Amino acid sequence: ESNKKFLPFQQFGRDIADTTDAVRDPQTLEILDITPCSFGGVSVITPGTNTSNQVAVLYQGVNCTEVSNVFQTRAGCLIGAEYVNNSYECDIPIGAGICASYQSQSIIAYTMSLGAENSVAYSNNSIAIPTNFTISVTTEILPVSMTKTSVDCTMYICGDSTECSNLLLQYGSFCTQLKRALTGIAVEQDKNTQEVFAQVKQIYKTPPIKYFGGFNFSQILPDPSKPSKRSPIEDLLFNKVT
Amino acid sequence: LLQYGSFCTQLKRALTGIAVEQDKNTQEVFAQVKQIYKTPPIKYFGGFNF
Amino acid sequence: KFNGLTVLPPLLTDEMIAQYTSALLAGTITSGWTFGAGPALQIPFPMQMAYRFNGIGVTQNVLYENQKLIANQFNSAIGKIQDSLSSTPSALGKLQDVVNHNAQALNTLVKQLSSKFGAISSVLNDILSRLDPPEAEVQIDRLITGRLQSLQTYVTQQLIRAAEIRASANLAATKMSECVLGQSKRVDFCGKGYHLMS
Amino acid sequence: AYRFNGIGVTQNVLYENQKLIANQFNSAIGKIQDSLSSTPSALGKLQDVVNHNAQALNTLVKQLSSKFGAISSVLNDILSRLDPPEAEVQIDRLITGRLQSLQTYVTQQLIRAAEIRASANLAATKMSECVLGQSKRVDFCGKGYHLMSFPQSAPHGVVFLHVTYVPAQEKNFTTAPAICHDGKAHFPREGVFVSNGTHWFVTQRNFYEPQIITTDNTFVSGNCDVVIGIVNNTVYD
Ligand SMILES: *[C@@H]1O[C@H](CO)[C@@H](O[C@@H]2O[C@H](CO)[C@@H](O)[C@H](O)[C@H]2NC(C)=O)[C@H](O)[C@H]1NC(C)=O
Ligand SMILES: *[C@@H]1O[C@H](CO)[C@@H](O[C@@H]2O[C@H](CO)[C@@H](O)[C@H](O)[C@H]2NC(C)=O)[C@H](O)[C@H]1NC(C)=O
Ligand SMILES: *[C@@H]1O[C@H](CO)[C@@H](O[C@@H]2O[C@H](CO)[C@@H](O)[C@H](O)[C@H]2NC(C)=O)[C@H](O)[C@H]1NC(C)=O
Ligand SMILES: *[C@@H]1O[C@H](CO)[C@@H](O)[C@H](O)[C@H]1NC(C)=O
Ligand SMILES: *[C@@H]1O[C@H](CO)[C@@H](O)[C@H](O)[C@H]1NC(C)=O
Ligand SMILES: *[C@@H]1O[C@H](CO)[C@@H](O)[C@H](O)[C@H]1NC(C)=O
Ligand SMILES: *[C@@H]1O[C@H](CO)[C@@H](O)[C@H](O)[C@H]1NC(C)=O
Ligand SMILES: *[C@@H]1O[C@H](CO)[C@@H](O)[C@H](O)[C@H]1NC(C)=O
Ligand SMILES: *[C@@H]1O[C@H](CO)[C@@H](O)[C@H](O)[C@H]1NC(C)=O
Repeated sequence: ESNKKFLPFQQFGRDIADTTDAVRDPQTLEILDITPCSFGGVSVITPGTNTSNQVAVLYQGVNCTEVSNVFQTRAGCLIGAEYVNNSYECDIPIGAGICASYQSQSIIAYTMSLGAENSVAYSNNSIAIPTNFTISVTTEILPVSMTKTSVDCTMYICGDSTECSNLLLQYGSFCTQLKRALTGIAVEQDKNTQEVFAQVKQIYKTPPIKYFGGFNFSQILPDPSKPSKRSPIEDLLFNKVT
Repeated sequence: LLQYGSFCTQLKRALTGIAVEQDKNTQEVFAQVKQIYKTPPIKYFGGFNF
Repeated sequence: KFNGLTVLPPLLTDEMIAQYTSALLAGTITSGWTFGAGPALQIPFPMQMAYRFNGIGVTQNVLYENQKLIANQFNSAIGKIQDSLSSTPSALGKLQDVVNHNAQALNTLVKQLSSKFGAISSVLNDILSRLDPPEAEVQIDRLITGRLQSLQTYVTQQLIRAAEIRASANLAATKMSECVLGQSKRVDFCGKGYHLMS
Repeated sequence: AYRFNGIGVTQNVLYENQKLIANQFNSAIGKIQDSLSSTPSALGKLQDVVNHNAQALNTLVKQLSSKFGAISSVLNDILSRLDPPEAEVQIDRLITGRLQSLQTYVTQQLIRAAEIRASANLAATKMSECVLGQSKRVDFCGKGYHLMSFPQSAPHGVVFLHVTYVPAQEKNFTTAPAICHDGKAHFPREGVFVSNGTHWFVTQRNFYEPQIITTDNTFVSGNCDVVIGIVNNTVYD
């Protein structure tokens, strides 16, 4: 039923988006508001295939009434996951601070935990001083370059046919900009590599005798035995990436 | 529309990647430490007011 | 709106971020810079203030003989911040431009559905119920070709904006790592003057 | 020793603990390999690029066999079956579709190149600062107090091994801002005053090594009235 004060000379009704949301009765004198039928998106939450075969279903942006019991979250309706009381690290993110995990074994939804609580004592005249150290080594991985490609418009858009090539001339020069952009990218890749790696003006050589005060650098220096002359870590990195 | 090619899956993929990156940005910025420190119950930091 | 478009909620709520900020504040208040490179070590606040004063080239007796004056100046400077933020109308303009642009793009995308692009009508049902299939194919093809370009343009604009947002996020993360977790010597990186705290 | 002196630790700390530091470094270098060996997700960034490229190319090829609102996706059949004056429409439709696909691919590659370049610039800056020198910026070259770094190569990328220093085994102590003696105040030159309960010493701020208090380690600079919390104790001359 209509709630707005319809002016007694109009028939239809529209909104900011210009969509019909009011129709005058053809047989009586009344206006009816039209609302779209409920719809939403469906998401599937599953662990690895070779660990189980159960799943959970999330209906996005809808209440559970419009559809291991049901559950209502700020992101929508969850079916197939059992709510718990604890809090762990997030395993499969779902929505506003709600995660799901696999743990008999079932699928449990919970609230993620930020971290372990701590409270350092503070006072007006106290200090803490360390008495020992630890040497730590960590890794950082960064991409530097990309694959360099080139294309041919005539061979791609048309095959060996000549009618297609003749008709292609009516489109102007829409096939010379592409080559320019691809060539620019290809040159930029080499520029990136040269900027990153070419930092030394001379090639240095390590002394044949390797005794650096007790330190051992054998795992990072090049290995003469291998034909490629690469360190074991470099060889492992090259083998790991396909 | 079915016979217009795969012009729609590659539209969903970009938006999904954008959403994932947007969710990763806040974790990169704020989640630096992994311990939740708490202030002492009595607040007197040498006269400074916080 | 809401005829094919959905807005997803962020993974982190508005309270977890506040908890993270409170943890950072407590760590930098009760431990100095030591909590960002190992176990947190306690230290009185005036002593770490003396350390920070020594870090910029001023001896400790300057602070230790001027504690109350510095505390009063800090208190007044902190107090003026709320009035400075409230009085200035367009202070948080950068955080509002994001919302404005994200609303404008969606509004334009929604409004684009009322364009004929060349056809008898811009409504599928009328075309289907008015004409024969041989012409309905042409009309539907025209409408599809009209809408696909709008979708592609929206996607491209979103990607271009996301790149800049990511760059800003990286800058903010670097600033949090450098200015907050420790002192800085880079000029004008953290404020105008000789950096003390953040 | 020079690198140790660059973070606030004296040289005698290293010179009297050479074997322990060398053993720790060797153990870490030996253990680093298994971290890369397992958890293959670690080299995600170096892999996605490859995957992405392949995916893109595949899609483009798979876009060739599409009607694009025509009778057939093969030029020869369109030419033979329909007379040339009408086949122009179908040929034009196919041309437009393929041109659109090529433009989309080119734009996507152009967008990706900028992010790749930004990553390369960051890597170049890291190589300039962490490797060829010592860095004071927090959390830039590792996690902790930076000592050194080592580069390695990888398919379409670089790997940095950061060697840093981390304190451990802390202990509690009582401190005073200054020391009163003969009506004069004394402040530490570098370090901090610490009391074990009965006596008073002056130490560094990153390694417990107490020393007796002497006018060599302190400067007077003032009187014994302004400072708050000053305690009084004798000073050896
Ligand atoms: C500082 O830490 C080192 C390393 O943990 C300690 O050296 C260890 O001492 C124990 C006790 O005999 C040995 O079992 C270990 O083998 C030693 N580690 C190494 C790598 O050799 C050292 O004792 C600690 N010093 C202080 C003062 O706490
Ligand atoms: C430096 O480290 C390497 C790597 O561990 C040492 O090489 C090891 O030598 C022992 C001695 O026979 C072998 O049992 C190991 O298998 C070797 N390791 C590897 C990975 O092959 C090398 O000996 C160390 N340098 C010194 C001077 O001891
Ligand atoms: C820190 O500053 C706040 C803000 O001025 C102080 O809170 C004020 O306290 C006085 C005295 O009780 C009240 O009259 C004000 O109304 C308070 N301000 C507000 C905004 O509530 C607080 O007392 C200060 N801290 C200390 C230790 O004095
Ligand atoms: C439950 O669904 C109805 C739809 O009929 C909706 O109006 C209501 O807001 C939903 N409940 C909650 C708590 O959101
Ligand atoms: C915790 O458990 C109680 C039952 O003891 C339940 O009522 C409550 O909803 C649970 N809270 C959470 C957050 O799971
Ligand atoms: C430390 O000294 C200050 C100085 O008055 C005092 O306010 C505070 O309560 C003291 N700390 C404790 C734990 O008593
Ligand atoms: C220092 O004292 C606090 C409380 O007084 C205690 O929790 C902490 O463990 C002490 N530190 C050490 C190294 O024992
Ligand atoms: C404190 O240091 C003094 C200095 O000689 C020493 O005599 C005393 O035994 C020490 N006490 C403790 C508990 O370490
Ligand atoms: C030494 O300090 C104490 C306070 O701890 C004070 O009572 C005493 O008067 C001081 N000594 C002299 C000679 O003033």
